[PDB]
Amino acid sequence: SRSESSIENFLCRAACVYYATYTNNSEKGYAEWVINTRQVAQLRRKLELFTYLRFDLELTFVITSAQQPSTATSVDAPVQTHQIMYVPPGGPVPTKVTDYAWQTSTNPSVFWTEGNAPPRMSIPFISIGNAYSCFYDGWTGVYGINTLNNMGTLYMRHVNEAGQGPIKSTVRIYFKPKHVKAWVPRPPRLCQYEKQKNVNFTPTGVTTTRVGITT
Amino acid sequence: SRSESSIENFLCRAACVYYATYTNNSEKGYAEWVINTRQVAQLRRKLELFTYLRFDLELTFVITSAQQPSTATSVDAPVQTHQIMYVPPGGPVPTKVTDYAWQTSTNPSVFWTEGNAPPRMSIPFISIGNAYSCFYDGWTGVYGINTLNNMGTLYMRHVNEAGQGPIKSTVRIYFKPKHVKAWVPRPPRLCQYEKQKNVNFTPTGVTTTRVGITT
Amino acid sequence: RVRSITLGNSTITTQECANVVVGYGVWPEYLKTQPDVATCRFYTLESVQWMKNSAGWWWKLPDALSQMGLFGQNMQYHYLGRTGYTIHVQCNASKFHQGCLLVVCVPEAEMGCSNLNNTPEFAELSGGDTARMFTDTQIGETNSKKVQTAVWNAGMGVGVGNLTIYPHQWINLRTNNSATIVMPYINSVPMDNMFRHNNLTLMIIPFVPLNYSEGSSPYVPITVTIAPMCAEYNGLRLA
Amino acid sequence: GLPVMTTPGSTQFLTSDDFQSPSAMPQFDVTPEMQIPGRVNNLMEIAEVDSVVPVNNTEANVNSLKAYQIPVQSNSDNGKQVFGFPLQPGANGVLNRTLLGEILNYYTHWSGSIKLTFMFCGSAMATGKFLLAYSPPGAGVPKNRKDAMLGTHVIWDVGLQSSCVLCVPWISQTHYRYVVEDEYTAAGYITCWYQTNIVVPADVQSSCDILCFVSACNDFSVRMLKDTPFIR
Amino acid sequence: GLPVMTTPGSTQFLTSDDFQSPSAMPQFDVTPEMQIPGRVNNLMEIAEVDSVVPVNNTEANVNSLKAYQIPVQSNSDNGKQVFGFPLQPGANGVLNRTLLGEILNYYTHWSGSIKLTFMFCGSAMATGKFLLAYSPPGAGVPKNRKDAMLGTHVIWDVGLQSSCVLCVPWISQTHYRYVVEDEYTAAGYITCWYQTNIVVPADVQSSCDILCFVSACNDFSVRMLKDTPFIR
Amino acid sequence: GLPVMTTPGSTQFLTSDDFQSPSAMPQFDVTPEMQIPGRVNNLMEIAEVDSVVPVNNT
Repeated sequence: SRSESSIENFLCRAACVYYATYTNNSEKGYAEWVINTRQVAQLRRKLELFTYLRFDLELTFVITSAQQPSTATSVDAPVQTHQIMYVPPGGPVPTKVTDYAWQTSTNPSVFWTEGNAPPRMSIPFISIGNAYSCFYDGWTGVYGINTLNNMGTLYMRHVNEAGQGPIKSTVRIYFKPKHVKAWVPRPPRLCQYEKQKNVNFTPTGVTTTRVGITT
Repeated sequence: SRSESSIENFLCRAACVYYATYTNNSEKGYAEWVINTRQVAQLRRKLELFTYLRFDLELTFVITSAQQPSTATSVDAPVQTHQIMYVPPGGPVPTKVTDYAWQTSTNPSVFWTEGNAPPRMSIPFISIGNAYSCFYDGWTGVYGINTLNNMGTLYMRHVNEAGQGPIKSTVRIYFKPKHVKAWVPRPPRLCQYEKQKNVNFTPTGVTTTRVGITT
Repeated sequence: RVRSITLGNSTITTQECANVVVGYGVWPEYLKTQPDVATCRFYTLESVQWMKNSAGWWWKLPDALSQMGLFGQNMQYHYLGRTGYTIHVQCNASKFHQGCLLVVCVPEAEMGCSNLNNTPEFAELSGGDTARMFTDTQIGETNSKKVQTAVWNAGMGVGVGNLTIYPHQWINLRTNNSATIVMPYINSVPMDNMFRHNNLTLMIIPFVPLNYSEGSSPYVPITVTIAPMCAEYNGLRLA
Repeated sequence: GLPVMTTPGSTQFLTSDDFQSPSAMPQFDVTPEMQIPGRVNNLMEIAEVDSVVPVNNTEANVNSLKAYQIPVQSNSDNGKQVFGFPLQPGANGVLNRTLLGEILNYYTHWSGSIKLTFMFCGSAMATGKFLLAYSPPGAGVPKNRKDAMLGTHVIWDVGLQSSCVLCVPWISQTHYRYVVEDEYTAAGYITCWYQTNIVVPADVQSSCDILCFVSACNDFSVRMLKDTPFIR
Repeated sequence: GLPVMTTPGSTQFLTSDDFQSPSAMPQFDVTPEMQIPGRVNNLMEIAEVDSVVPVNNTEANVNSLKAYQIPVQSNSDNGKQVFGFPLQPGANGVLNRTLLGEILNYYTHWSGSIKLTFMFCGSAMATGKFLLAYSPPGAGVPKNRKDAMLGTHVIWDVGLQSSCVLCVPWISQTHYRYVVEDEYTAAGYITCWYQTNIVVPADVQSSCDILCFVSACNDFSVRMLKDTPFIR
Repeated sequence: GLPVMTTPGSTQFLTSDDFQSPSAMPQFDVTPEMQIPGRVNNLMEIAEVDSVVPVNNT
């Protein structure tokens, strides 16, 4: 039963990659995440077993809210609706809760209200190249960036206006590669990751040590 | 109509095996249960009619919440979302509500929000052996443990942050063996169960007594 | 009529028309790595003396043959193994003796301890070739690591009269004096370590106590003969 | 989307429901099943196995092997009753904790016949005759060997046979299934009497013992699974 | 509308679910796939690639290339052990971080055989004999060349062959799959001994080095993906 | 999943509805039906039986 060691069964697992909070009375109460696979070390190491990858994206959002302190004699906030906007690479990006970018028709968005099943959206392989690259030995100049790996950005905000009390919401983004194809195996990462942007490392031993060659 | 005395109709019944509570303002407000069939005497006795068993697991969770005392002038908590994580044998285990184990991608988890149908998950036969053993005459040393019967652990916690008042939730776990196969019948347990971990017993009479052999 | 059965360099005699109980309708067979046929021989353990006050005897299977020739040698040599058994139980009694015995082979006969918090030690759970005896009294809780050997619970917290669910044969002295139980390999894994796990436990419990008149022999010997069947172990060479 | 309507009971959790459920560990791949001897497909296979009946309850005996021993000895006067118990498999006490009784106490309704086997465990030189009488429900228990003989009975000669097997008949209120537990209802009895004394030679013990075995004989069935009353 | 009923678990998010999801960018049209060399379909293809084993852990060596070098030199007395390590691919330390070990540490259960290759990297004029012994699980490690020879072994003549390949057998508790990690369990060892001294001509260095390679040989398999313990 | 739309009256309980319902006791097995004399299929069979008229109310 070698089926569980296939590329699909190895990489097609949902994982929480990003976590953020946003309140509804700040003008800045919006969460953003540039989609990248280097956020989580465990997922980064599993993807870096290969050089070139091609996969689809399935995103599931777990949004929960919590009541913040207020002075109102009575608070009776209705059900909250949230907007999750996906900005494709090169699309307009918001800087405030009230911004035109939130209404761009070419920026697909999901409107979801609390109490239902969590929202879910899928993004396909959107690179002008033929595959994503986990390693790039060259310059774009910055070494090893390869801007052909841009996957877009996600934005989240409250749709409802603020009522008689603030509401703070937290969003958990779940990331799942689908229909994955991998090329050019590479040695597993041995040194601890130091920076999210580069492969920099501090030299470490090859393995754990024993007392002598004869144990 | 001997159909109701078959193994499937005898064992395929949902039963509440575990019950626990967890609050959302304690750092320790999480419920855990190591999956074992020795928790309930009635189910233990029915399974111990046989020596070797093979079955799938169907789990249904009945989660309810209750408002705890607070001093806030007004409490308007939104709908609560709960996380139920299944940790396969050998997987990482949490010790706090905020712990990495809650985000392990290989630990399947269910995110469920109150007001909907109760969540349900199914675990297959996950033993390296060919069947579970209800009795083991040997050592692993501890007598009669047979670590090949590990079925994993379940963990439960609030996803929402604490609001203006504490919320205490209780979870009822419902356990149902599916597609059961049994081998080597054994005599029904006669002495009362004394310990959950072993078969220890205190000697008791063979049956109830009458006045004389001629009634 | 008497039938003589020779296995290896050992031979025993049985009544030709003796009834054999096959364990679960399955004869011992080979795993569908390394077999041994020099083990295919009868191992006659020491005879025990059935008396008036006898409560019963039991032997854990792998352990009983741990100090017997090549079978024990194979047990310490190989790490893993599997085997079936053929058990002969014979009583030597006259027609002036009366009594009834239950001869039962219990798979995975996990036994309780007198102290509810502990577990029995290996010495109390098995005596190897020596037999372990049940007790018509209840072992006190003060005892720390002994088996609760009350017969009516059979050391398993069950009704002793319900042991007939396991492969068994009755020995009624007025009718028959021998029992033959053929036990296949029964486990949750294809092979197991023979030194840390006793697959089978043979039990002999007198339901009707031995009785006789003055002048008759005050004992009835019980002889147990065990012949491993289709034994095989793990290989020890390279690929 | 496709128009749908939710009927009553849509989001409910009925503990006896049978619905497809999502697998928490898809792509796990389970250990293949092996052929283990002694596969059980029905509890009634356990119910049809003979087990020893503790006829001699006699609370001084329930904590010993004497509970299964029915004493038999040479008595001066003849016609005494050896033993007797009601034929209630699941409520009485003698058949409560046997293999048949344990299975029955997991259900509320049951049907079928009871197979009773009696084994004489005296010396091979002992001879005698026993009268095993079956009283149908409604009819009272016999008070004498004569009354037992006038009813349904079997004369058992231990000098010729060591075992006797009786299959008591179903006989129920055209109910097919009847309650495992019962309330002051016609029960039906089985009793044994000394037809003759036990004849023994010199140097042979006259006092012997009888063993009783029970099991389901004819088309036995159960219904309405429940909780066993023997657990706390 | 059509009557429907929602079963338990209808609005839940199970992280292992496999459901159709709406596409955020329908009508995008993806770049056609090209033929890139080195397509990988299974991690076991990586597991079957030979990699250098750091036999000489020797913490003064783990931060150098000496970790892979097994010293061999002309010793006055014969029969010393050259090296030895337990055959635990995923827990010990020598096979932990190899290509095979890294793949294994992503799973909880594994099955199959280990292929060990030893390469002599001395001069072409050096000659000698080495005894490579395999101890099955349960059996203790050899203490002498004689004890090693009496067990499973191969006599390796560096004067005739520069490499020797051993495929250690599976041998597990009829479990088919066994735990990648382990606890004080029978391990099985591989050890090397000086059958003869290293014979060398004039102007040739007697001190040499041996390289060890590991890989999966027979039908290797893994189960129950998990998190690797090597990341923080 | 498959796209669906809930029409008005989806979660309502109409006392005259005719919908499949879950069985609380699946695997029970009912007592087989016997032939009882006097089976009634319609109330009009009762309506066609002669009965005595209380003409003298009085």
